[PDB]
Amino acid sequence: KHIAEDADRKYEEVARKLVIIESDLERAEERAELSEGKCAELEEELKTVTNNLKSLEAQA
Amino acid sequence: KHIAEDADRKYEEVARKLVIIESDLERAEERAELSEGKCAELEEELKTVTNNLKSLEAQA
Amino acid sequence: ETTALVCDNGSGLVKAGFAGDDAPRAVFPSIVGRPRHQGVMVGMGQKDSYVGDEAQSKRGILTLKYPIEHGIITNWDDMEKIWHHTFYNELRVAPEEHPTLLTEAPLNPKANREKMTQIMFETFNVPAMYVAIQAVLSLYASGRTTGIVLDSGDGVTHNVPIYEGYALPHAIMRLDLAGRDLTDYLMKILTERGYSFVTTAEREIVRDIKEKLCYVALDFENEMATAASSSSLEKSYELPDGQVITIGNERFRCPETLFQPSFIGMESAGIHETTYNSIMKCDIDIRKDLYANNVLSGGTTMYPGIADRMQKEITALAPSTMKIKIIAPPERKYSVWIGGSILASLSTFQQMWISKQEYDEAGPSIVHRKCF
Amino acid sequence: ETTALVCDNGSGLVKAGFAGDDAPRAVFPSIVGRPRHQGVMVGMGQKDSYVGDEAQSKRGILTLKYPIEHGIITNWDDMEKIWHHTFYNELRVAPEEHPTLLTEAPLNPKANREKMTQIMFETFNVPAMYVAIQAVLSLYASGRTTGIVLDSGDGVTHNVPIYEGYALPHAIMRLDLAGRDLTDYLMKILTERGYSFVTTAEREIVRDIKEKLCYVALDFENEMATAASSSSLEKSYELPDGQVITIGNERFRCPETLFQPSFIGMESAGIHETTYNSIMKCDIDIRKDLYANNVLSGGTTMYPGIADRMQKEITALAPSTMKIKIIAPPERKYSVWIGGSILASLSTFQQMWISKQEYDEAGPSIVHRKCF
Amino acid sequence: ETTALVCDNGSGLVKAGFAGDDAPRAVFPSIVGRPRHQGVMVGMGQKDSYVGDEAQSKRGILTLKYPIEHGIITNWDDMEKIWHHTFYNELRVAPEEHPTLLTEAPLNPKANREKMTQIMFETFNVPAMYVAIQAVLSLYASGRTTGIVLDSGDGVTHNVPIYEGYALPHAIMRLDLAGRDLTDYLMKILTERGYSFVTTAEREIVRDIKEKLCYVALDFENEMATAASSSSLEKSYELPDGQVITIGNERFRCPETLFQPSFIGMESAGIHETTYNSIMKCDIDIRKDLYANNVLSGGTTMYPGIADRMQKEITALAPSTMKIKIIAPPERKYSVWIGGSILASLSTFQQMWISKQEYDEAGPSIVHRKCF
Repeated sequence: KHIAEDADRKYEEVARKLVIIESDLERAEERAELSEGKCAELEEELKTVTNNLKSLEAQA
Repeated sequence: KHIAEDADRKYEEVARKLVIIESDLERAEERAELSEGKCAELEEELKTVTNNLKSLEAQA
Repeated sequence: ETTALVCDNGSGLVKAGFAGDDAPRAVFPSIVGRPRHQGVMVGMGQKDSYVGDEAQSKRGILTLKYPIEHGIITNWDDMEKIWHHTFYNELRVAPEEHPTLLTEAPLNPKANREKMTQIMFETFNVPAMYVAIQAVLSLYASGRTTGIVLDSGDGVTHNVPIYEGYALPHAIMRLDLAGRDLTDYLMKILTERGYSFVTTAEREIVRDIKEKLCYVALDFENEMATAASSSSLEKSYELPDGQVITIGNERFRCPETLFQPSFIGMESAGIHETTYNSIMKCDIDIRKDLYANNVLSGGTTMYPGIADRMQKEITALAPSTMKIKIIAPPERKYSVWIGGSILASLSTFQQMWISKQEYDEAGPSIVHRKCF
Repeated sequence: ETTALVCDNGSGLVKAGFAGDDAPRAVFPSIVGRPRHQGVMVGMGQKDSYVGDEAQSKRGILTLKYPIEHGIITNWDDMEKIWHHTFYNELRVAPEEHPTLLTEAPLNPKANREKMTQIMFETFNVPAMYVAIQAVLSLYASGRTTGIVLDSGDGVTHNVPIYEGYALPHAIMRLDLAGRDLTDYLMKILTERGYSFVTTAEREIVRDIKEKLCYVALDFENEMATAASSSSLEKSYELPDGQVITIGNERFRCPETLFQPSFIGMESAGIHETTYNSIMKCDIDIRKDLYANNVLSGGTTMYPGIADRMQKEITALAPSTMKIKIIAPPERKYSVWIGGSILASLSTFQQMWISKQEYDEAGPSIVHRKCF
Repeated sequence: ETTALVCDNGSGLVKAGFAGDDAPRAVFPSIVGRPRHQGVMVGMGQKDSYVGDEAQSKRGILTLKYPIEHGIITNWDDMEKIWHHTFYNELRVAPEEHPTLLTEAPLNPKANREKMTQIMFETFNVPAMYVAIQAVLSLYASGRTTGIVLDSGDGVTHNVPIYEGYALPHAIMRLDLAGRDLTDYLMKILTERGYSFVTTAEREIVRDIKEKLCYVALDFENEMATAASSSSLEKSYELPDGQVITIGNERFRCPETLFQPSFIGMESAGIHETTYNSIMKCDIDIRKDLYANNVLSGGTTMYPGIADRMQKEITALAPSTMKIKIIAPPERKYSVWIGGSILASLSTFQQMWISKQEYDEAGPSIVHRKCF
């Protein structure tokens, strides 16, 4: 009983830490990908801006 | 003993799983941080080109 | 604040206790029993009805029946014997001093919500009560306000998209398959192997087997092949009267019915199909968070290896730019009760209760004004 | 002269027949059936697929699938089996002798117009064909060349302002709610009352119920109140295996979703608002004929008491100096098909058909030169 | 000196900021939202209404509406919520410290000029204010005192000839057709291709698409032919929930309606035509500056390749001895706001503001003495 009980406390300790890590893993994925979407967005804008710059250079 | 042992199997699998979750956290951290640096970077690029385009546009 | 009794209306395990605690105080079988014959015991006092661990241990004298079948209350008189056992035997407290929180499936019948409400105020004399969807409590227990829950409970499976508060009432999807019919199915397919079972006293061991030995395969054809090509997909179980039985491919076949309801003559779509068909009814700017946060809930989701299977299945259905993740809580069997235990402890929630005064002013109809 | 087949592509009943008739000669289910298992029957031969009343009666070993969902052809292979059934089983004639008129929704997808055109000509070898918007034909069946048609068909709703035989391409309005999702909605709200229907074998009885027992209320709050204050807004229905069920407020609630789309999570405006928002895009010189010729078309408009409701709603939106009246044909469910028979039998229309020679010389896009 | 707020009242994006800047400091959607629930959000601080990025992000518990349509304030009560968001949330300053400059359409209704004057002064308690025509400010941002502005917003298009900072009140031309209409049109013509969009959550992605992918063709028939002869006039767009859609000829067709209003049932003449019909009302000695100083302005003019098209079109209507030349500013979308910043920071303009005392004497009508 004493051995099971000491395994259960430890297993419950590890479990408690686990859900903190899973919430923090989820928020780490969500932020990584949101930044990646925003990074892509900024890349489409530089790419347009360049082209307008290259069209403007021929005009200039 | 049986009750202790089955509990241990699921928790030990949970442990093997935590270790993957932990590697996965690390990999999210590295991606998230990296992509926010790429965004900060890309904003400084986009800003230089845009300031540069603006100065030309103004000469135009 | 007043201590709220949180009762999980589970179709195979009742879960019960006081609010403000991290885990349930009582976890016992959803069973009620009555004598098989006139005259029932000698040398000790006879009883007209039996419940829980007393019914599970003193079993042979009893016609056992189940108060909740198929996620629905099927006999009021047995649901009252669970609740009388819960307050006075299990927690040993007066319910007339405590608010009560009841768990429910989505789309719960109005007549059943009313008969439960009426029983609480007139059989058990409660000062206050509330009723809440299983998935909403499981999501709140997880530390979240937005996501879709695959609540594969004891008696039914539901798909429940939730955003910044309540579930989306038009988008919810149901399947009449979970842990209840899983036992009856397991028992059929064992008879087919030649381990025939007939007694409901055998069915409850088959139930235990199912909970211990079933596992969700990641690939159904490849595991099926493995069992056909080798006997390494079989685990022994020693029955409680000796006799070593061998449980084969039935381990993964039993739960396989969740993905392919045509295995048991049903017309319905599977748990992954009804997940996708639910999220596709949601608004596009919240589809992002709903696809990203697919949450598992209920007893039937505690089979190992389920996440990799569900991750697979949903990515195959849904497009590859809402970034899917399965969220499986550490103790996802209990997250309904834990969510009720957390929610009922908050100072913001004490305005939500149905009071005895509102029941005196409006009758059983009050639950459809106060619940969401 | 050549006898045309007029085939209404209806979302729940196919309506089909020969031109020169003022009524359809076949009215059968829009359903296709496919086997659940190999070795389908003993001592009786086999078929690989089933259609209409054969699929409805041989159902015990079939999955059912559909040609048309949401007014949209969703599976070419089932639309073909409906067509194969139509010519060879139902009318028992060679289609290659008979020019074909196909009905379509307003703004029906162009890749769909071309796949239908191609499928008719290559497989069925039709001598000529045409494609026509449903609502335009219902106006011709109302004896009229200018008017606005509510085509609330068997499974899609449109408001269609038609001027001298042309539907105005800027002023058409669409709603993804009609006789299809009305069944699915009815079924949800019955489950809420505690008459749980989960089987697709139950859904088709719920469909029949809907057609028989639903009625459009003249005042939604007053009828709702009446049902809350008295049980006189309930009609019994005896299911086909005994068991008397009672259908309550669901009768008027089901169709209520057409006036208030927010009840099922849709962002759309109601059938009355989309009438006003259509006519306000039309020219003042034609408003005088459009408002006077408000015409009701389609299966969903055959609920009693619709006209008084529609009269109300549109007078409340549109100003009180127009000739506001609602026109409801005697058999408005068929007015598309009847208008197709009228159009196909005009002496001036016979130049409009796509011939087999024009299909051979110009290919499938000929529909976008001969039709609009 | 007193820092002016220049607030450009756009029919799709609000552009706002402080004067003495050559660029807006706040840009947000012209959207206002209110709860789906019978009250405030669960367990959080009370708000009755929501705006901009808060309304866009909280959308799953909101119904959304637009405060401004076609250059006209269509609800006062929501234009007020844009203003409340502008001062207190986005710039985080007291408006009562800062004089206000408001943008308007040419011929903006007088009852509207007054309700705007009144609402600014009574509720916000502004110290002083002015109201100015969009095109007049865009000419100052073009560095020129005499010329003509084609101003095409997110909802209306005007041609406005100006001499030394005064718009010529007989020569102005208007066309309701621009960016608001353009989205609704784009959405129609995509349904026609078979990419049906029916939900307003899709309409805002169709809006974004339009801004990114539309381009003005130099020759409408030649580009149309190119798309009919080859699929090289198509650009892919990946929707937010995955699913790659292909946008075809709709790219140039959408804005084509600006040159040919008959495409959408309007009796009006095209934007180039109304340029020509505007300048020919003016004196011959000033026509030289008007034809030479054709300025493009507003959000709809930011489609690439517009100048070569407009250069063409105007030279074809106009005699070949007026000098013809298109002026397209570097950031023409903001030129109204930039011109407002310039005007509000001139030393001689500080005498022109409506004071709080003149409002107290003459009521909201003072705008028709101080403004034009």
